[PDB]
Formats: sequence, structure tokens, C-alpha cells
Amino acid sequence: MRECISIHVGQAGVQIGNACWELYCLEHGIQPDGQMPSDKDDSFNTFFSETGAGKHVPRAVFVDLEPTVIDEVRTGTYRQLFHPEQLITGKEDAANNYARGHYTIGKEIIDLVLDRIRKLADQCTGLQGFLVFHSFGGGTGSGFTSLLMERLSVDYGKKSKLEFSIYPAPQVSTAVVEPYNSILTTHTTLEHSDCAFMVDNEAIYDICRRNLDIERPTYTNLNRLIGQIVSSITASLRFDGALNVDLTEFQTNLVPYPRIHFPLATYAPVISAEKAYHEQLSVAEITNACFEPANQMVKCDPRHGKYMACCLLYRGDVVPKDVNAAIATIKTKRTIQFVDWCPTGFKVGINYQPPTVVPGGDLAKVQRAVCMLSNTTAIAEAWARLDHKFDLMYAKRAFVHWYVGEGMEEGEFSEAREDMAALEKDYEEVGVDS
Amino acid sequence: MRECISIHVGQAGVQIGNACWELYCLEHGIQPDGQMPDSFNTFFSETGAGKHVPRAVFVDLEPTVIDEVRTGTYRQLFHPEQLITGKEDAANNYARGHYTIGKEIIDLVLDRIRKLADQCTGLQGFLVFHSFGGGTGSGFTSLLMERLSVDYGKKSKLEFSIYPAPQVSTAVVEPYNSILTTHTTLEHSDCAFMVDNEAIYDICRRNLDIERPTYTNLNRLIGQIVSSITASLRFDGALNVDLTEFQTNLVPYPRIHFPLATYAPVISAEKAYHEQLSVAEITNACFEPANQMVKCDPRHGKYMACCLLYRGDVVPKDVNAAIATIKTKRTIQFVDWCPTGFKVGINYQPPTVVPGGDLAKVQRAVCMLSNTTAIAEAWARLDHKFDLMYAKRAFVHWYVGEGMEEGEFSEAREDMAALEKDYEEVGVDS
Amino acid sequence: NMKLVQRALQDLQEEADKKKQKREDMIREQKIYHKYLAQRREEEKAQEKEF
Amino acid sequence: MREIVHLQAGQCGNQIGAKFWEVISDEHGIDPTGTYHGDSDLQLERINVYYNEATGGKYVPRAVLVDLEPGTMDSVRSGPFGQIFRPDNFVFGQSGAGNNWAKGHYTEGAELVDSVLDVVRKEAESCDCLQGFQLTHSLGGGTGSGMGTLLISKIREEYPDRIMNTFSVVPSPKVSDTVVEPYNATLSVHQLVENTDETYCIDNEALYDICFRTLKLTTPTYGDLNHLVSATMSGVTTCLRFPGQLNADLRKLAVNMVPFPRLHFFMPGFAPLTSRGSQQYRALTVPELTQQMFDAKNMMAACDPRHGRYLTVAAVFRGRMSMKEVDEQMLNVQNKNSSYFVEWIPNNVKTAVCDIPPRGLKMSATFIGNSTAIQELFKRISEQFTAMFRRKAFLHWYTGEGMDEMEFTEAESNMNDLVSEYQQYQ
Amino acid sequence: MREIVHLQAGQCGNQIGAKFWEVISDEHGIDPTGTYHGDSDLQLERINVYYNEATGGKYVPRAVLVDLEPGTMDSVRSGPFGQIFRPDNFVFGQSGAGNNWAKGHYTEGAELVDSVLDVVRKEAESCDCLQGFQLTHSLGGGTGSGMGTLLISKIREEYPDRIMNTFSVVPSPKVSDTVVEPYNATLSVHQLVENTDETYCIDNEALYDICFRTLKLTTPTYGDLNHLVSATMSGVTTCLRFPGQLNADLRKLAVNMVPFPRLHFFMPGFAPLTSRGSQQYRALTVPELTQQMFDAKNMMAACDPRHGRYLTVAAVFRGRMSMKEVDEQMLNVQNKNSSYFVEWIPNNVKTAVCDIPPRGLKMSATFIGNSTAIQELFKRISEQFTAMFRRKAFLHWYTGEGMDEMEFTEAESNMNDLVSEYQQYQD
Amino acid sequence: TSDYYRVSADLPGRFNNPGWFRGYRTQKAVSVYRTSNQAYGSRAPTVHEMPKVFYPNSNKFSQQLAAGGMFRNNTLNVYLEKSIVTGPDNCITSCDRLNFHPSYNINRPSI
Ligand SMILES: Nc1nc2c(ncn2[C@@H]2O[C@H](COP(=O)(O)OP(=O)(O)OP(=O)(O)O)[C@@H](O)[C@H]2O)c(=O)[nH]1
Ligand SMILES: Nc1nc2c(ncn2[C@@H]2O[C@H](COP(=O)(O)OP(=O)(O)OP(=O)(O)O)[C@@H](O)[C@H]2O)c(=O)[nH]1
Ligand SMILES: Nc1nc2c(ncn2[C@@H]2O[C@H](COP(=O)(O)OP(=O)(O)O)[C@@H](O)[C@H]2O)c(=O)[nH]1
Ligand SMILES: Nc1nc2c(ncn2[C@@H]2O[C@H](COP(=O)(O)OP(=O)(O)O)[C@@H](O)[C@H]2O)c(=O)[nH]1
Ligand SMILES: [Mg+2]
Ligand SMILES: [Mg+2]
Repeated sequence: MRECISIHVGQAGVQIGNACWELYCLEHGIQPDGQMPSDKDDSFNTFFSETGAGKHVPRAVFVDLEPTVIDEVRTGTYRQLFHPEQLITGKEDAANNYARGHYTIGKEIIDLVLDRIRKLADQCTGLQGFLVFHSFGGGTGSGFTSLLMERLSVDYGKKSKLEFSIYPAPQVSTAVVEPYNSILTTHTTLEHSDCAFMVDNEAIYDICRRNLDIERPTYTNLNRLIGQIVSSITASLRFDGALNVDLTEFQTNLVPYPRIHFPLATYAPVISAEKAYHEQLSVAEITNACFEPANQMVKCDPRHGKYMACCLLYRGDVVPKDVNAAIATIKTKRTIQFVDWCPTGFKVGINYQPPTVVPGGDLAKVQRAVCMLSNTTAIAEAWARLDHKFDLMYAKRAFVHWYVGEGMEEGEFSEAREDMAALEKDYEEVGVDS
Repeated sequence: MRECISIHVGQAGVQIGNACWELYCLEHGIQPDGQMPDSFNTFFSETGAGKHVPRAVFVDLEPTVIDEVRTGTYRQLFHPEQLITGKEDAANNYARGHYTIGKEIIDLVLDRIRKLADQCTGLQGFLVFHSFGGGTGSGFTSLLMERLSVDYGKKSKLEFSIYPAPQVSTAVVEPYNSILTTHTTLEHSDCAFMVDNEAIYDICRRNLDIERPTYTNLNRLIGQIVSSITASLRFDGALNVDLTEFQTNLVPYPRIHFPLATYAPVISAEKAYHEQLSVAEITNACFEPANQMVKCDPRHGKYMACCLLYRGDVVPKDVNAAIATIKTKRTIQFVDWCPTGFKVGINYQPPTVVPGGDLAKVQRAVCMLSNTTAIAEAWARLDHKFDLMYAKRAFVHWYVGEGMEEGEFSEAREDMAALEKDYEEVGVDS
Repeated sequence: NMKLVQRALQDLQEEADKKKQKREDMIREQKIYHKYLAQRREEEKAQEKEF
Repeated sequence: MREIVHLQAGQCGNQIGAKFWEVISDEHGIDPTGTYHGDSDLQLERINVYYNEATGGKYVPRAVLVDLEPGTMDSVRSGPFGQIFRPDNFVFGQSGAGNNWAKGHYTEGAELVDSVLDVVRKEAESCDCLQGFQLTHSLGGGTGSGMGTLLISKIREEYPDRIMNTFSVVPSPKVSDTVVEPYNATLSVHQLVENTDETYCIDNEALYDICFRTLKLTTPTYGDLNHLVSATMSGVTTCLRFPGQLNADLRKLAVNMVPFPRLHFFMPGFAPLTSRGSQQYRALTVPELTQQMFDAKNMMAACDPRHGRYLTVAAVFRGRMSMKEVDEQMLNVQNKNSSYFVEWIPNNVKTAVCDIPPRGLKMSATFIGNSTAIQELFKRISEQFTAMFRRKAFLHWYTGEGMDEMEFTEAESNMNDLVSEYQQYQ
Repeated sequence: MREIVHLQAGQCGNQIGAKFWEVISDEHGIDPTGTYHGDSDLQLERINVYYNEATGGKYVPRAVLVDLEPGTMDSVRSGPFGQIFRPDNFVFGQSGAGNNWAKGHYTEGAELVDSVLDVVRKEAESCDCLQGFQLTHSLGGGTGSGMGTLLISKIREEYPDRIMNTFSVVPSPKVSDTVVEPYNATLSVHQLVENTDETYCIDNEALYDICFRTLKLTTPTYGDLNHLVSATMSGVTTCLRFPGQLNADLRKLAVNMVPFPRLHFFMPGFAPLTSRGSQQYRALTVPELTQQMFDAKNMMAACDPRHGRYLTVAAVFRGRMSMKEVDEQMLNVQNKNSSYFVEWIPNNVKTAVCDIPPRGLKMSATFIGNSTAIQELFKRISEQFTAMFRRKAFLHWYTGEGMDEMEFTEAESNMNDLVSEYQQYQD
Repeated sequence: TSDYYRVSADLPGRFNNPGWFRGYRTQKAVSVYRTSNQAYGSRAPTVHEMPKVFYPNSNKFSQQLAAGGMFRNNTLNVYLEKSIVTGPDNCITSCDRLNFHPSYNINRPSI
């Protein structure tokens, strides 16, 4: 009955979805040909549908404008898993233009995307939500996601549509129109998303440099950690828990205001396989690494801000007595701080089933793990760093001739500026105490 | 639930860090791989798979000496993240190791000790080891003391010091390194022992019958002192002592926290065959200045207080029999306001002899800690030479070049000047 | 009263044996999987050299 | 003859009841299939207090299970005794509340409250004479409280003169699990004060102290805790299905212990628990049985009897004992503690004895006591509730679902006067 | 009937708890399991005086053991007689005092007095008529001197009229084993003189003197030291657990032993000691019992009776012995040593007898005696303390914890008026 | 898996043996013409990767009650007159205040 739909936007979305679906297949014991080994249970039903021949088909749509990223999926090992109408391919890419991906290029395949969305909703008997995986950097993942969220909000009333996103790093960037793309998605992630997770590239880079003992990691090693985080999110759906949560459950328990739905996600432990021979791994020892400011997976320091809400999801041999003991320990110290109008700011869930190791991965076989999702006041600095850069670029009216050309008006940048400034002032007015 | 953190600073600290932990592993029966074939829980921490990691943090600013630990015999026993290396060293400079270079890893170690102090359900106190001669052993160790003071208020921080010898020196700015750390260990050290290298040099010459010893044979001897200090925590005894016990029963004033450390008997296996050792025949050797581990004679001074640590089959009757014979000798003196200056401890298990070591298997031992006024004898020799060097304004061009103000030299000599005066006023009888 | 005493003793002994079995199982499994990891590192180095 | 209907609400309630049926079916000697395997006929005489007759020599419990999750009860039926339930009684919703008190009271509650009510009305009128209903629920969740309170108000109106026994799991500050936990518990006592006959205040943090110090379990899982809660549920209604020299059922205790209609919250405690190492060293007689009952550490709530004044005390004994040793030991406690007990109600003692002990035990007792320390819990919930509501936090998930902003204020005021009339009666 | 709850304070209190509960179980026939294996019914008639009844035919000692350091707690419970005591009675803190009186009385002892008195009051009210309490503690340690005054001062106000026994392990000039030991002794005798009915004085230098010249052991370990002091402490509470011709209780001794409430420091001694090679050369006859005892070599503390005066001495005897031979040997010591006793109290000896002897012996004797050489110990404690304080020794360990320096000078003035009041009763 | 890792015996055979898995990518010699996506799903799972103990959700077991319809009352209306006395011979209703099992009295005739 419980069923969520994955929508992977862009090349980053396709790589993230490939990692996540390989992880899900190896977790649920399903061959890449599509079917389970029939020589000997609804854990697969959370994401897979049953055909007439006994084959499993994932409930995902891989949409990207570039032709070149989808043919690798059609040629590789998992060519048999996906029905070929799920893989939606455009004709030209947006060329990192929000205007092109909103007004000209993305309006050709939107009918096909909504037809496949209608087909999967017809297959679903009652859906827990959609999960849309994207990044703020590219033109597809900005603009096509921007009107896709609007189409899903019009066609679907109150169904939960999580927006998992990759934020542009404050120092390392592979684009010049990157702030132009990123700021014009702020209206999209404000009211067309029921919840909006983001991760930062530079922080995951730092953690993969230090903790995992990898001299030269890459996008596969980042997508492994992203898939582990999303797997620890969805294990509450898929497997029985001593104390269980749901998507609606933690979105209600974490989102304090209709404008404030931007959590920060970290994972613990992220350790090396040789050091797992060295370290003790208990729940009280891994709950510290979630709130260490070094291991936070966003390049923003939570010590500058005040914590509002915390969400904790534990996997493995985890006991509520030790969980509450660790919470009682971490509440006392002054370095961890809480707002005055939220004394009991925690939400806790436990699942028996541990995370599952991957072939070719970098982590170790871990018995007790935790994923943490906090709603903080530390994102003001991380968005102010992009604010100053975007205004600095838009100072001399640079990179505007195209966006004027395809059809967005000139004042929409000022509209985005006023929305962003109002949202930062909402952060300030929340951050003031009494 | 007793447990203590070892901290070691510098090339002296890492070499004494390995030698102390080589004694610890054979004492508790641990193979180099980290697994056995509740005594160890004081200095180790059990894994779910059963591996025991030494619970120490090694700090150094040269990669040349840590790497031998990462390559040697015990390369799998020590945790990879515990031995912390700098990128460039101060090279016998206090100011470089204090204000400019040491701050790069002041944030790394204060996160690494937190991972081990969060494991401290109840912590007796830290042990820190350093050497005054080196740059990191003077500079970074100085800024190590304020952060451990601010973070933890009243936690115990014992220290073994390596104070420069009066005649043989490994450096020229070594007195400059030693004097500028006097103010730091004045107010930020709870207890502070001192041991000098040349005082150990004569001991291995005439007691252990070794023609040419090296720093390995010196490192084994200092590890025997720290073993008998911590033996009461790990091993039960007739009278168990604590780190909080001999801190109170030896230190009369907050400004005076500088004992002297001795060990007896320290004899060869050739001299273990002939000489019968009894309780009285080994406690008298801690009184002789020839066996003293600091180049100063307590005959010129007066015994302030005495702490005794006994190891092995030591009868409490023989403890009190020797003390009466000790007190009758007028070659030793006590002050008029400490009429009962003795504090004793008893442990049943004899210490462990190491293969490749030099001392023999012995059943009885003493590790006597006596505060004296004769430290002012050895302090005056260094304080003469610091002003003698500073008279012609030498080597300070580097220290000013690091940024630190010239007046910190003038306040450090005067802080040491009235410290000697305070040590002199106590010695006056009523 | 003897019924109560004997039942309490047998439950305590059963719990102790279960915990000992868990610890031994953990030891063996960790040893095996570390040996497998060493073999896999040798394999990847061989492939890199061949390329 | 005197019939009790069992209700279970939410995921908390299902785990409370699943261990409870395992306790008493084994007490009556009932196999997991459902047949009777007993040694004495005194077990067989009274089974119809909770059980309903079936064919083939089988008995089925008179229970329903209420939870707003579609797949939550598959864990219940997969248990060792899970198949004993009639499959015609399982009632559940389609979309979860999300720990929202509004969802279980306004949005998702209306479609399901009718389907539950005709089930419980069908199996109530078939019985001989309905003594009361029994409900287990939690005050920290949306389904356990919101669907629970929506049922309770309709039970009172449809059955005006009956007994309605509830079990309330009050949220605790140090074992707090939910961000919107004070919002649920403040509006739940509002419906729990005005249409409820009886209510016990079991608290999660007090369950942990029993395991921490008295019972000394290394791994206090939720299964072991529900064994302790069901033992309090077993001891209070042991006179209804077993003969006793001095009988006392639920109707007698509710009359005597409730002097005013807004005072129906009590604090339980249990006595025989010991560690298995110290079991052989403990003396199991009558005077040491009440020694551990009075202990402030052994209380099942988050309040201190030394701070408070006892209103009325009751001890339901389970085992074979004489009457004067029960009388003289209980009287001495009232006389020796001359300060805590109230002065205008002399001889606060309620006594209840049944001859049949539980299996694996010869002496036991259970505690119920009305205390003036109950204002400690309610005021502590009050100050956390008014912290959230002052800056208007977490309201759009409740305001947009159907209520106004003024229901919290009247619920706070109906909680403000509740602790005040506890203050003047103290 | 009459029940006394045992109290133990400090590490020294633990091994004397282990040794005393061993010997009292041997004389009443208790196995390490806990049950009864005896051959005479007289051992079973009076058992609740120190044991606590429990289900299963077993008896748990009615004792409380207080310590601030958990190191020796495992050594007590892992001994040969370590599985008899109920685990709830073992109570310990998490941070030790460390041979400091100040830690155990102001800062760290305050958080544990609530928990230990919760244990004490629960088992105190179980008895019908509790006869009193019995404490053994060391002044040489921080917990025995710091907490030991805090428990005793609180129980006096909680139970205003009850018998209390204390055993005080005082420092020694020769066998001094702590520098700050005079600071511990001075700040507690003021508490020990206002809030104590009965006490004994035990010093470790006295026990070494007994084992040297009388017992002839080359190595007197603390196990043999605890053997002697337990036999003294078992020897006074005999009429509680066995009847006799003339039975006398701790209240019956005390009313005939204390003339003024500040005069409670009493001196014990034990008759049976000898050697195995001289065992055949010794005759157990009641003149020999009063001969071997009255020698000043067998005193149990740091005193000498030739420098002082006997106010009153108490007699407790063991063995089926005739009353006239008890009577005549006690009149002759009053006739002969005419200068030692006081003049204004005639008949300065009170006597008690018991029928059965302890195991392995047929006759024995024990005295409790009030001497004025106890102030010689008080002058020796005072003189090292008063000299130490002019140079302001270790005051940062004391003043900085909350107290003032005026608490020391009132303790000095109280003990100086104690020894002055002691001196006036001498002449 | 059972050769090395002992199991809870509720796992399926697909987790007891990885040899049933065959659709995974086999290993060839590496070459110059390689795609960085071929890291994902590169290799079949060995024995040290499948979890020991598996806990499903069996949702059809509740779906079979969910899909039929929820239990309801549609004119199953009966009411039984019941009495407070224990005896089967006597049925005293609150409305009918009359004693049953009439007394066989020797002296007075017919009540
Ligand atoms: N964290 C993370 N970010 C990625 C990854 N791949 C791409 N990105 C981000 O994607 C941004 C650029 O977008 P693209 O990778 O080109 O994909 P796109 O969003 O569809 O843009 P177009 O290909 O031009 O349509 C860069 O700024 C990267 O930060 C990835 O594997 N992990
Ligand atoms: N007692 C003792 N002292 C030693 C030993 N080895 C080195 N030292 C001391 O170490 C000092 C020299 O500094 P090091 O410790 O070697 O080096 P460092 O602490 O890293 O400081 P830098 O050389 O400036 O980096 C000398 O003054 C010696 O007193 C040893 O084996 N035993
Ligand atoms: N005593 C007890 N309390 C529990 C147990 N499980 C959960 N709880 C409490 O119930 C609260 C959550 O209630 P929830 O399960 O969401 O109620 P529901 O929405 O009706 O299913 C938590 O705050 C826990 O403290 C249990 O097994 N025993
Ligand atoms: N008579 C006697 N004295 C003892 C015994 N054990 C220790 N002592 C003395 O007590 C002192 C140590 O006491 P300590 O352990 O510090 O007491 P605590 O601090 O209260 O636990 C030593 O100086 C010993 O001389 C014993 O068994 N008998
Ligand atoms: Mg692309
Ligand atoms: Mg260095």
C-alpha cells in the first residue's frame, strides 16, 4: 500500500538515481534482470510494481534534456530493469539557462512527463509522496524542475513532494550563470515544495577527504553517501521498526512554519574500513558525530545559529534506553544550544535493519548507524554568501541578454531578490529571542 | 571505573610514549596485534570485537619521529588518529611553538581529546609528558595548559618534566625555552615532577653496570616510575593510593608543586644475585643523593613531605620498622611544622621485567616522592645563566620576530625571582 | 522458595551464555571480513597495474 | 456476570495489550490456539469476564485494536498469541494522523469513529451485564489520544451510567520523544477530565527508573516494560474473576477513592519486583511487601509522595495471608507518617484480598493512591505548552485543519483551573 | 527483642566488617552459603540481635557499609565471606575524598548522606525494639573521619534517645601514615565528644605491640590485626546473644561507666593471648586471666596507666566460672594498686559473666576501662596540630572549599577545655 | 552464507546463497574505452555482503481485510431481557417487579 515515486532530474539526478537503485536492488535482493531469484514479504512493494510475468519495475522517472546521459542507462547493466518509457529524453539541453529550461526548451516534453506521472499515479492505489532529486546548478535541474513542481502542485492537492537538492558550493563552482540559476529557484522551493532537503558539494568533499581516507574520491563515492542517507530515510517505510516514523510524520514534526522547510542532513558514522577495526561503534558514540560541526554535510557552522528542531533515525542494534541516555547527555552542554520556545526539540526513530554494504563502496560493515536532519538558524550565512556573490555579478547587468531573449522579463530578477530578502528577514525575525 | 589519559609532547614525549606503553602491554599481557591470548580498563578501552586501544594522544611537530611508530612493531595497536603530527617545527624555539606555529594544531588535539574524554564516565586525571628543551615541548605545551584549564576546571593534570641539566646541554636557547615556561607551569600545573637527564646518566653507569647506555635505557627507567604511581589504580593493595591522595598529602602551598622523583632498588641482574634486598635495605636508597634523579642534594635543604610507593611482598610491619630508623638519623632534616611527613602505599603485585631491559626480576621496590627545599639549589644555577645570556641581548631577534612582546622576558625572570624568594621564606623555622 | 531460586539461577546462566556466544560470533565474523578486504585490495592493485 | 470490554488505541496501546493477553491466558491456562489447558477448576469458573464463547471448546478475548496505520497490526497477529483475536474486530484507518491531535479528532477521526462504534456496540449488548469498558492509550500521540478521546466522549453519551476505565501514558520531559508532544497532552486531558470515570497515570520515565535501579535489567526493551504495566492491570481486576475473602471490584474503588468528580487521576505502584541475584536474599512476607509499595522510587509516575499529601490509599493483595497482619502493618504506616496523610478523612485505608496468587509467586500486592502531587505533572506540561503557544509555533498544521486559535486558550484555562483546585484541596 | 544495626565507614571499616561478620558467623554456625549448620540449640535462640531474618532459612547481617571509593568494594564481596551480605547494603560514591576530612564533610559527603540514610532507615524500623547502633570508622582516612561525623551527627537528631557505639581508629606518633592526619583528628573529636554516648580508642601502633611480644608472629598483616579488634568488639555484646549468671547490657555497662557525659573515652584489653609454644605453659585460671590482663603491655591503645588514673573499669567474662573467684581477685587489685584508682568513687569495678566460651577456647576475659592517660593521646594530637597551624599548612585544601579558618580555632578551644576538664578530674 | 555467518533461519534462500544472482555485470579486463558510470552495478554480490537477518513487512495480510470492507451493523437489531439474579430459574427485570419460582407455603393459600 505504501508507495513513493522517484523523479530524477538532470545528469546529477540520473547518477544519483542509478546509485540509489543499485543500492535498492542489492538491499532487496533483486537481480538486475528485473526479477527476484525465484528459489526463495512486501519490502519491494514500496518502490516496485508487479507485472504479469513476475517482473519488478521501479517507480521512477529519469528525465534529463541531454541525450547522452540516458543512452548509458539504456546500454549498461540495468537496461532490463526500466520500462523504456520511464527514461524521458529531450532534444536540446537548456545550456545552463533557467530561461531556456522554463520557457522554450522544457515545454516540448512536459506533456510526456505528465502523462507518465498520470500513469504511475493510476498504478498507485494510495501514495505517500514523490521524491524529486536535482541540483540548483544546471539549467535543466533549475528550470524544468521549476515548472515541474508547479505542474505537480496544480495537478496534486496536498500530496507530499520532497525536493532533494544539491546546493551550489560557496567556493568551488563549475559555472558562471550558477547564481543566476540558483536565485531564480527560490520561488520554486518556497511554495511548490512540501519539504526541501539540500546538501553542499564542498562539505561532502571535505568529509570524503578526511574521514573515509580516500585521497582522490569522485562522484560515485559521493552518490554512495547520498544513497545511504536516502536509504536510511526510507527504511522506516520499507522495514518494521521498534519505533516507526513516516514522511508526513517527520515533515510535520520538523517544519515549524509554512515558509521554513529547509533541513540540513548529516550521517554518522562515516568511517574507514581499517579504522572500524579500531573504533567502538555505539549509539552514544555515533550521536556525537551528527552534531560535530566538522562532520556536518553543509558548509555552514551551526554554532553561529540556534537549533530549532532535530530528527534522528537510527539503524541496527539500537536501544531506546541508550538513545535517551545519549540525548540526556547532549542536552546539558552549552555548546549545543536551543531556542527558548522549543524545549523538547527532538524526534527519534529506530529500525532494526542495518544499512547494507555495496560492491565497490568505501564504507565499512556498520552495525549501528544514524541519520540526522536538523532545522537550524545556521543557513542564513550559507545563503548570504550566495547573496553577496549574485548581487556582485548582477552589478553591471551581466549575462542578461539571453534571458531577455527567450522570454523572461527583466524585473523577475528583482522579484527573486525581494523574495530572497524577505525570506532572510523571516530568518532574522525567527532568530531574535523575546 | 578508574581511568587516566596519557598525553605526551615532543620527540622526548613520543619516545617515552612508546617505552611507557611497551611496559603497559607486557604488564597486562597484550600481544602487539591488540588482542589477548578489568585491570586494563584504566588505560585501555574494549571494542565489541575485543580490541584494546591505548588511550593516549601523541602530539609532535615533526613527521620524522611519529612515522617510526606508524611503521614499527606495534603499528596496528595504536589508533591511526591518535598520533598527531605538525607540518613544520619550532626548532628549539618557545615563541615559534607558542604564538605562530602551535595554533595550527591547537584545534585538532582539542577535538581528539574530546573523543576520549567523552568516553570518560569518571576520569581521575590526565597525565602530560613534555621536555623543556624542545620547541613544541615548551611552546605548544604552554598553550596546552590554558585550554585544559578553561575546558576542564579542577581535573588533575600531573606532569613529568625534562628540566635542563646544569652543565651538559643540548642547545643554547634551551634556558630561554625553560624560563619562559616557568610562568605557565606556575599557575596551570596541578602536580609537577622533575627529572634531569644527567642524573639518570650516572645511575646507569654505576648501578646498572652498562658501559654505553642510550636513551632507550633512560626511557625504561622513567617508565618504571609512572608504573608504580598508577599501580594502585589498576591493582588492589593493602593501602591503595589515588591521584587525589598524594596531591593533597605532599603539596603544602599552591605555589609549591615541584616534588622530586626517585626509584629504588635499581640494580643489575649480576648485582641482584649477591645483594639481599629487604624493605629497609631499599627504602634507604631513596635518601642517598647518589641515587637521586635530580642533580641537587637534599642535605643542603630540608624534607618538606614524603610520599612512599611500595610494590610487591611488602609487609606493613617492615614499613613502620624502617621509618623509625630513618627518623633517628640527623643527616636528614624535617621542618618544625610538618612533624609527621610520611605517606605510604602498598601494592601486592611486583613490577614486570621487559625483554631487552636491564633491571632484573625483583620482588620489592620503592618509588619515593619527597618535596625538598633543595630545588632552589638547582633553580639558582639556571636562573643565573638565563640573565647571563640575556645580559648581552642575544637570540631575542627571533622571539621578537615571531610577534611576542619584549617585556615577556622581563616579567618571566621576575616571576621566577620572587618564586625563589617564596621558596626561601618557607625554609625559615618558627 | 526453592522453585523460585532455581528458576532465577537458570535464567541468569542462560543470559550469560547468550552474551558469550554473541561476542565469539562477532570476533569470528570481523576476522573473516577483514581477510576478504585484504584480498580485494590485492585484486584492485593488480587490475590497475595491468591497465 | 460482570463484563469488561477491552479497547486498545494506537501503537502504544497494541503493545500494552499484546503482552497483557499473554499474561492472563497463561494465568488461566489457555494455549495460543485458544483451547483450555488448566489444572484447577477455579480457573475455568470465571473466564467469561473477558472472553467470549466459540465452538470447539475455544474462547476468544473481547478486545478491539484501534490504530491509524494500515500495516501496524500485522505485528500484533504475528506474535505468539496474536492469532487468538477475532479478525472481525480489527479496526484501522487509511491515512495516518502524523502525531496530530487535530487529525485524530477532526480530519481522519470522523470517517472511522462510526466504524469503531458499531463494533463495540454489537459485542456489548450480547453480554450478560456490562460492568465496564477498559481502554489503553497514550497521551503523546495523535491516534492514541485523538481517536481515543473521540471514542470516549461518545461512549459516555451512548452509555450514560457505566464504568469507563482508561490508562493514560502521560508525556515526560526527560524521555520526551516528540516536538509537538506538549500540544497533544494539553488538549487530551481536556477530554479526559469531563467524560471519564477512571484514569491511571503511567509515565515512561518512571518505567525507566524501575528498570534502572529496582529490576536491574541491562536491556529494558519495550516488551519488558509492558510486562510491568500489565501486572498493574492484572492486579486491579483480580477480584472480578477470582473469589476472595474480602472482595473489591472496580465499582467499589471508584466510589470511595473519588470524593470530587474532577479527581480521577491516580498513581500506580507495584511491589514484588526484585533482581535475580537478590531474589534469594529477599524475604517474601506481608510486612516487607508493603515496604516496597510506599517507596517513592517504586512509583509509576513522575511525582514525589513526600512533596504531596495522600488523599486515599488502597492495596489489592494477591496471595494467601491473614487479615490482622494486613491490618496492623497498614495502620502503622498511617500512624507513623503523621504529616503526609490528610486530616479530614481519617482511616484512609482501602483493603482488597484475593486468595489466588499469580504463577511463580506466593505473595504480591498492587498500589493505587490519589495524591495532591498530581499538580506537578500538569503544571510541568503547562509551562512547556505556553512556551510553544506564545510565539504561535506549529499551528498551521492544526489551525488549517479545522479549529480556531481559541480552543487552546480555553484548554489552557481548563488546565489552569485544574491545578488550582488541586492547590486548594491540598 | 533487642537489636543493634551495624554501621561501617571508610575503607578500614570494610575489612573489619569482613572480619567481624566472619567470626560472629563462626561462633553462631553460619556457612558461606548463609544457612545454619550447628550442633547446639543455644546458638539459635538469640540470632536477631545482629542478623536480619530472610526467607529461605538464611540470615543477612544487619549492616551498612559506607565508602567513597569503589576499589575495595569488590575486594569485600569477592572474599571467602563476601557473598553473605545483601547487595543493596553496599553503597558507594563516585568521587573519593582522598584522605581529606573537608571533602567528606562539606562538599562531597553531602550528596551521599541522603542515599545512605535511606538505606539505614528502611531496615531500622523492621525490628520490634531497636537497641541501638554500632559504628567502626577510621580517623586516618577522609571518608571515615568526614562522612563518619556527618552520619553520626544526623542520626543523633533523628533518634535523640538511643544507644550508640563508636570505634575510633586514632593516629599514632610512630606509625603515622598521613601528613594531614592531625587535621582529620582534631576536627572530629569535637563532633565525637558532643554526639557520642560510648566509644573505644584503637591505635595501630598498639596492635603491632601486641603481636610482637605476646603473639610472636613475624609478619602481622592487617588480617591478624583485624582478628584482635573483632575479638574485643565481639566480647562486649555477649549478653545480648547469650544469657548467663549475671548478664549486663550496653545500657547496663554505660550507666555504671560514664559519670559525666564528656567522659566517654574508654580503654579496652583482651585476656587470652599467648603463643603456641608457650600454650602448654599457660593455665586458664581466673587469677591468670586478671594477671595477664592488668599488665600495661596488653592495652589496646596508645596510653600508659602509670601516668594516669582509673575512674571505672568494666568486666565481661566468658566461661562457666564461680562467682567468688571472680569476687576475690577483683577486691585484691583494689587493695594492692591503691594509688591508681580515684578516691571519691568506691567500688570502681562492674562485673558481668557469660556461660559459654567462644569456639576453640574455654575461658576468656575482656575489660573496658576509663583512664586519664587518654588525654596523653589528646595532648599528642593537639601539639602536632597547634604547631602546624601557625605556618598555615594545607589551608588552601580546607579554606577554599567553603569553610572559614575560625572552625579550626574553635575546635582547638573545645579540645583544650576538654583536656583541662580532664585534668581537674585527675586532681 | 551459513558456512561463515550464522543466521536466524528466517532469511530467504536468495540471502542464504548469492549464487542465484546472475544478472549482475561480470568482470572483464579493464580497457582504455571505459565509462565512469560502469562503477554502479559493476559486480555480483559475494558471500560477505548480504545481511544475515531479514525482517519483511507482510502487507497483504492486512490488505485482505482492508479490501473487503470495514465491519458494519445493518439491522442486526435484537434486545434481550436480562436479570440481575444469578439463577437461571428466576428472571427479574427492572420493569417487572415480581418474584419468580413461587413459594410452596404450607399455611397461607395462594400467596
Ligand atoms: N553533489 C553532486 N552534484 C552534482 C553531481 N553531478 C552534477 N552536479 C551538479 O550539477 C551542476 C551542473 O548541472 P549538470 O551536472 O550539468 O546537470 P543539469 O542540472 O541537468 O544541467 P544540464 O546538464 O546543463 O542540463 C553542477 O554545479 C554540480 O554541482 C553529482 O554527482 N553530485
Ligand atoms: N629525559 C629524556 N629527555 C629527552 C629524551 N630525548 C629527548 N629529550 C629532550 O628533548 C629535548 C630536545 O627536544 P625534542 O624533544 O627532541 O624535540 P621537540 O620536543 O619536538 O622540539 P623541536 O625539536 O623544536 O621540534 C632535549 O632538551 C632533551 O632534554 C629522552 O630520551 N629522555
Ligand atoms: N510505556 C510505553 N510507552 C510507549 C511504548 N511505545 C511508545 N510509547 C510512547 O508513545 C509515544 C508515541 O506514541 P505513538 O506510537 O505515536 O501513538 P499512536 O500515534 O497512537 O500510535 C512515545 O512518546 C512513547 O513515549 C511502549 O512500548 N511502552
Ligand atoms: N586498625 C586498622 N587500621 C587500618 C586498617 N586498614 C587501614 N587502617 C589504617 O587506616 C589508614 C587508611 O585509611 P583509609 O583507607 O584512607 O580510610 P578511608 O579514607 O575512610 O577509606 C591507614 O593509615 C591505616 O593505618 C585495619 O584493618 N585496621
Ligand atoms: Mg548534462
Ligand atoms: Mg617535534
